[PDB]
Amino acid sequence: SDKKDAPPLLPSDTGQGYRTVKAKLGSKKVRPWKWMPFTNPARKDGAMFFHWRRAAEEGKDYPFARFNKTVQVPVYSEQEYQLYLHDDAWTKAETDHLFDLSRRFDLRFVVIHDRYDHQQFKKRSVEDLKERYYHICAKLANVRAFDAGHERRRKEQLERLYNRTPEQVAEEEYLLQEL
Amino acid sequence: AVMTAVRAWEFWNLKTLQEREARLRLEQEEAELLTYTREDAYSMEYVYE
Repeated sequence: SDKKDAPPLLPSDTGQGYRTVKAKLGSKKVRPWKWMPFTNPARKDGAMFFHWRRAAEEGKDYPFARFNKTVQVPVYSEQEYQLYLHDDAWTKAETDHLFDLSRRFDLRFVVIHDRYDHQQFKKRSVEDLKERYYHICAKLANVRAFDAGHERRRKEQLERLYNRTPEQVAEEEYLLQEL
Repeated sequence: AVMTAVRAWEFWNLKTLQEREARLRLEQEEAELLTYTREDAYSMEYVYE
């Protein structure tokens, strides 16, 4: 945002005094703007909203539709789960719930786990979901044809380092640099 | 009397000068620049270099 500094500088035409630009403005006229209804092609349901546009671009298209990209999701209903997307600890219900939720939260694993329903299904950590998603993607790749454990070691190493009591933090960090 | 008037005028001039300088500083306080020109806005105008 800012750090409490001078105000922004904005474009202006009527610097000087509209005696300079009297001619440059009088000789031209504006393109007629209109409040026009539009429907974004990115909308699965064809709802319509208003906004200001030039009345020569009316109803053309919504430039932000190109931001509507989505990441893929695997598919299985009756037999692909048993044949290819096999599992022995996760039910079809839990896998489908996790997959729909991952689409909800666009494979943002942390908030995915945050939502992961702990009372419709048994508890588990983020890296379990991450590695299971990797496994399902690998299986899909095979039919359609770095290490989670070290990440757990990560979480525990950071937890130990930070939970370290302040005096030990200072002493060890001294010991850290001395050698 | 002329010496007294000259000294009093010197002090009055000094005070008026200090007051004018204070007013000039107060003027400087406000952000002197708020906008710029259009040909100096959409034509890249400069390179960090």
